[PDB]
Amino acid sequence: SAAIKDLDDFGEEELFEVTKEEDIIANYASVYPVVEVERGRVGACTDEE
Amino acid sequence: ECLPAEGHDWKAPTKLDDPEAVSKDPLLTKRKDLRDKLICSIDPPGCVDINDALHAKKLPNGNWEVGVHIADVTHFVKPGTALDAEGAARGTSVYLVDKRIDMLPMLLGTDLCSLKPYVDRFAFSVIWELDDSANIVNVNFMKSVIRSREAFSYEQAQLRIDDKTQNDELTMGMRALLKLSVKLKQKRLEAGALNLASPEVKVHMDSDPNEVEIKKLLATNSLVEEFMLLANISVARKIYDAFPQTAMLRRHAAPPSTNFEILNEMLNTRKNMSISLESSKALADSLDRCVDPEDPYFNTLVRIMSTRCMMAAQYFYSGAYSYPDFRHYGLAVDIYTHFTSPIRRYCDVVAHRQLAGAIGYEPLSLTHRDKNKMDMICRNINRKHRNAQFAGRASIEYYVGQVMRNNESTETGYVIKVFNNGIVVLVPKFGVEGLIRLDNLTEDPNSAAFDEVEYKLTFVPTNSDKPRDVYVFDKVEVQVRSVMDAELLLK
Amino acid sequence: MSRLEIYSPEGLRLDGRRWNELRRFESSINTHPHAADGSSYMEQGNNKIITLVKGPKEPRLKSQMDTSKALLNVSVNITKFSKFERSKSSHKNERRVLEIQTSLVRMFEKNVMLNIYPRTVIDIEIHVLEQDGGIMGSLINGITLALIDAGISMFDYISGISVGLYDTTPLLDTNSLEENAMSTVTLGVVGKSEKLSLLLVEDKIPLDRLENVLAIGIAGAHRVRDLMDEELRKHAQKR
Amino acid sequence: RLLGPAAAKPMAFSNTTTHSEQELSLHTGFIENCNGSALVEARSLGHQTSLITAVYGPRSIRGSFTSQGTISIQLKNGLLEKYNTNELKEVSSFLMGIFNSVVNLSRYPKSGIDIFVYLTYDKDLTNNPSQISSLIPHCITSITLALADAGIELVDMAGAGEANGTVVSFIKNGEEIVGFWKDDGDDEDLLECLDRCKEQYNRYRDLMISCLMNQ
Amino acid sequence: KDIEISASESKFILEALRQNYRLDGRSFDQFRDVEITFGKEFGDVSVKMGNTKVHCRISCQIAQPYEDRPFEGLFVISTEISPMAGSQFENGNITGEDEVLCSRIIEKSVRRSGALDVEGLCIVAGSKCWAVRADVHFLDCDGGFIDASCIAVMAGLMHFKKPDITVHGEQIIVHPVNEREPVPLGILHIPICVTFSFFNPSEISIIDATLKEELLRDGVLTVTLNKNREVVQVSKAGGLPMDALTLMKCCHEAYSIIEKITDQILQLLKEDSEKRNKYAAMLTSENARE
Amino acid sequence: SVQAEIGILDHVDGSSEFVSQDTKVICSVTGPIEPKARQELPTQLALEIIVRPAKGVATTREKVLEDKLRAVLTPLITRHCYPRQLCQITCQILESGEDEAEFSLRELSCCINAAFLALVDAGIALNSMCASIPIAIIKDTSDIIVDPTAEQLKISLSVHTLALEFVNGGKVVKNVLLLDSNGDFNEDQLFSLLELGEQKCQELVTNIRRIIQDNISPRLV
RNA sequence: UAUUAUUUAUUUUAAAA
RNA sequence: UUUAAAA
Repeated sequence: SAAIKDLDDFGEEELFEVTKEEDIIANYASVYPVVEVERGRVGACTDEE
Repeated sequence: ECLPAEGHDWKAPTKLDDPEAVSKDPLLTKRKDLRDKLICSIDPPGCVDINDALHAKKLPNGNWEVGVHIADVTHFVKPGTALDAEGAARGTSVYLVDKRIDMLPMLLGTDLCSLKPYVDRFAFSVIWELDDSANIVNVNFMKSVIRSREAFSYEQAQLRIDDKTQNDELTMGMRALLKLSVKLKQKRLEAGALNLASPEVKVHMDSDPNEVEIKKLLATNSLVEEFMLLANISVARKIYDAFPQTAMLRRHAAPPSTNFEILNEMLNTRKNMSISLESSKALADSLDRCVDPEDPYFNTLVRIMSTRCMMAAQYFYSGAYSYPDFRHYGLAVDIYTHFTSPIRRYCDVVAHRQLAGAIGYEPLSLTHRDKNKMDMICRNINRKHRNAQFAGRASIEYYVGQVMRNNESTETGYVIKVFNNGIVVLVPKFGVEGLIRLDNLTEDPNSAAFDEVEYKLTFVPTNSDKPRDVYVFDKVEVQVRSVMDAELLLK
Repeated sequence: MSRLEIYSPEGLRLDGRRWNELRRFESSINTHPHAADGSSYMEQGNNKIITLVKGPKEPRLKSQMDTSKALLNVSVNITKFSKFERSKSSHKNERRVLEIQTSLVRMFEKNVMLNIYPRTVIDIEIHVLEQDGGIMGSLINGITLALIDAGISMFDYISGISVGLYDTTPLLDTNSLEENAMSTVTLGVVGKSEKLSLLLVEDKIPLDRLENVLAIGIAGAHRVRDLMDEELRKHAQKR
Repeated sequence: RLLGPAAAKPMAFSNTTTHSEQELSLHTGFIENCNGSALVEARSLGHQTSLITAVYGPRSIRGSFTSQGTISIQLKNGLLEKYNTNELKEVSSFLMGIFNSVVNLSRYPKSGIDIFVYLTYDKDLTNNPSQISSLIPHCITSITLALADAGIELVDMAGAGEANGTVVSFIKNGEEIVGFWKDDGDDEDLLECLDRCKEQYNRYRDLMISCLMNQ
Repeated sequence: KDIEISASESKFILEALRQNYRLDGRSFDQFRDVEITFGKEFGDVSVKMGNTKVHCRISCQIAQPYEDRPFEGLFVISTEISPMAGSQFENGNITGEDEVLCSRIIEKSVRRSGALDVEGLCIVAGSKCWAVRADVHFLDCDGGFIDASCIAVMAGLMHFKKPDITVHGEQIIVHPVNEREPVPLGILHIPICVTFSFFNPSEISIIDATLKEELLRDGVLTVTLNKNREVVQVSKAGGLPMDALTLMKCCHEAYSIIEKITDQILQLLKEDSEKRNKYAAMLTSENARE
Repeated sequence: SVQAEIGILDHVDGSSEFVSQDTKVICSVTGPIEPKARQELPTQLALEIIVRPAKGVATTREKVLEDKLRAVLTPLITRHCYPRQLCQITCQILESGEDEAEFSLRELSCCINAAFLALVDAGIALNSMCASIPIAIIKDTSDIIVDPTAEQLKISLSVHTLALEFVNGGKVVKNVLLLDSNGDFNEDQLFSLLELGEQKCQELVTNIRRIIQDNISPRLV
């Protein structure tokens, strides 16, 4: 919890609410996929993967 | 982007009914043009942040029209903005020796909000009506426009009042404020108010520091003080009448007998005196009867030592305490708040917004009706209040320490507490405390003896063969030496 | 160990030596006759280094063939057990090895007559079994002695020595504890001359103090050349 | 992105919160990228195994002048029961030592054969706590299927079986051994290991020809 | 895929050196005129000295300290070279000799030699610390790669600012850069690299060789000093063998260069600070009394 | 308004620098040069597209940025008149001008404009001209905006990158090279911004034509 | 068939008449 | 966990 609410200060909290800009996509997460297209080759990850 | 775009060019409108003026500020119609009042300012010499300004005019029916005028800071510092948040976090302005930390930018505190003379300035006026006994007949609160005629200092105001070749309307108004302040202070001391002393000194700069100067008091210092007290009392009653759940007030708890326990044991078994604890008036009257015939300063010493035994004043909102808990022990008033300093203190900023809601000037912000937010605000400004006091006492104590090593001399002082291996000496010349360890006090600390009941420490002084007994409340003489490879000794 | 005296007023260091005394220097030649053309087991103090020279030989692939000189490849293998704590392989630790290997190749490619051996390659395989400070200087001594064993023609000796500067006192052949407490300079002196083929300063040293450190550095390196030279005399006369 | 946050830890399941016959299924020819495909599945007791094998060959090696062919077998983890990469390559070298004695190498000069085995699912349903020995026989049968589907000459069929960590691969109806693998196990036992694996080898030797002659 | 130097071009440049002539018109001890340009965000610096152009980019993030030093912050640097600075560079060649040596020298100068205050980068000992990263982009290669890169990194670190942190008991809150203004890093001393190029027809040494002079070079020496008369780092390996007298002459000549370059970075930072703080005279909180 | 320069780098055939809002991209082009064995094309020109981030190493994010930038420049180059040759197009992102962890359209759009200008400075045979702009729509008031700021991206429902192909004096839109859209939108919003984008790219090439002409004309005779 | 050869050249004896 | 006033 790295929120300024835990400082228990009204001044710093009001300054945070005024200066904070909206970030719509910040409230969403995503998956970390690992693609493995078997094409009969060896080596590192293909540009396709 | 919160400050006014005009900057230094911001001016108060000459016609409050101007259509262009009211189009930008619709609340201008609810403002009382008081620029015909001969208002003056009394602040320390070389002051750029003027919060208060007084005026006095004799009504035709024998009474006086006394009115204090406070900077209309809440006209520029609006809630919900970064300017309000920056001032709420700072809580107050810290006043060190060399530097000074402001709560608000200098555009407001020095130019636009400060009640500068010869310029039209917005203000929050509190108009009274006093008789020949300094009794309030009726009080009225209003936002106004003023133009200060003069901006005297304390020394300049004391001269013009005592001057005999000036008898204009403004000068005669300053005569009435002096005769009304002594009558307000008279009934306050009879109500049980205290009279404590504070070692408040200020050093001068060009190196940089050279010497320390004790600040003398003037009759004008009490002139402004009694009306600043009267202004806060009237506003406290007003803002509590309108918002009894979230009124920004200040209280002072009664001191427990535990605080004055050790102090009375010292005065009884060394000076044969005591301090009454029945009521606040009994405590104040006992300090007046607590004086030494040989040391006129000893009376002020007891008043200083009893100040450390006093409870700490507290900011609070009215919804968290019953009305009998609003009592202020030190001022002996039923209810009190801070209002006459919105440039310095943030508590006064909340008082201005609440006072503007009682008059109907503008609706009170919802944040000042929230018990949760008001409780947090009160804790913060309380913490920032003590920190601002501890910062000033430490800056005066450090910058006077540079005067100890860079200016060797001998100064007289009084001891305030004795230990088994050290003495604490208070010096009125500098208003600071000094610890003298036993190792730096004698050549043989093993042959010393400490008597806890009589508060004395017997030791063989350095460069001396006769033992000296040092009791508490002794008028000793200390020196200053530089042993580094700053220090105070005992002459 | 613990809090120690680096250079006592009695002129004694933490390991007993003095300001101009080297660690014990035990070198060996022809230690791997059936695995390389040149072998040198370098034991300088607690440092234990195995240097193997394989060449000059035909390159495995013609992609690394020079028609006018030989190619010099130096491979430094720092074992996991060279220190007290068994170090785990770090991605950052690989960069420091490449800098050492390149500094060694550029150092000996100028002193080894590569023109005499055209269309060939000279592989230098190094294994550090234990390190205790001054490892860079000891790596140089192992390469010089291993190249001589392989009969590779060189212009002169290349002596490696490490010098530390503590306050105002320079110290020869710094060990691990001394490197952790002072600045260290490694030198590559060519033979009995005062010419440097390598100069690595990896810590801050005052400019007015660097002149004297180099003088005592090239001097102590001449002593290292003598210790290496004498080992070749004894190994040649007894065989 | 990939890998994800470094501060995250994998899920931990606690063991204290709430509480003859070896089935086989064979298929071949279903990957268009390679020449010969295979899919073997086996589910006995609380251990289910399902792996896929693909054969890409023979591939003409440019500039090569070898007399016989070169076999390249590579095991690759799938999605469940991940083994360490060192042990996978150990089984790969063991498998290459088997098919180099089975695949007609002299019939492929200047060319190589690349094998790809994907341990896509190795389920294990034991109640409460080398595990790779139970998959070596299933991998040998999968490669022989994909090698036969790829038109590659194989001197006789090759199969194997497990006998408490003991894996033995037979040839010529069990007349000659082509591979030996044994982890953990006990002592003295050897005659019963070669017997239990040989009967399991004949069970796989004819079942591979079943799906290879149909479809 | 390499640069071809004709025999006549090699002979002309060397003979010109024997006659105290450089094609660009500088002296043998003359450093190229450096030009520092700052971007919008903090830690964005572009260095131009001659036709050589390099661009640096500083960043930081919370990271785990080394268990050997739980009270120090980390410092990362990458000096990969793209084909943009010249088609002789292969993209993805991270282990090249130029890339490794450039990173190691700036790493020793900044991190090891105490130029960056790594102890000030400590948030929570043994758990939380700042990992200041320096990305170097080789835009145009006309020699002096590590010399320009060291000026870019040192200018970026002094221009970079990290988010603010408040200590509240056992809690630690990172203020967003939109609320509170970021805090600058701690820069003890300013190391500047100077590379010497040696030739032999009695040897000739030139300061900050161009790309053409760099290819005809017989030996290279890199020194790193600060205005405090301290030798931050020295790197010399192979080439023409030199003695202590020639080195000390290189160090004394380099000190005259690094001292002037140091004053320029300090001046160009002051000018950039005032450009982006126009209304800073009104926002001052700590002010003098009267 | 956008800023752009040409011929800034020395040791390459053609260079450029494109700036939009706060996004800065320096691109360099070298070709035709000798290709590698794994790069040569028997009949046409081979391209080597490289984009490098402003911070950190090149991740998989820049790999899809290369693949999109490649799909735009490939039909824009007359590859067949350079058989068995190579062209190295390298884009260096100086400042991202956007949140790298969330958006990458402002950098893709600038790399397209920087690569096209660098291809002009290099002298590669181009079939036509090109312009690229970023497009976004705001959540509260679903308004289409062209070249959105970094703050507007964090308050947008969908982001778009439009790359067009211009012929004949920069008036005829020959084709739509790239239209990359991510977020929330329907068929009506697509053609609404596509029509709006076609006239904002149309004034971009008109300004790009002026930029490159002010630089190439003093060079020639 | 080394006074022979390697084509984006792995040749490492091209000298004499 | 130093009363009050002006800074």
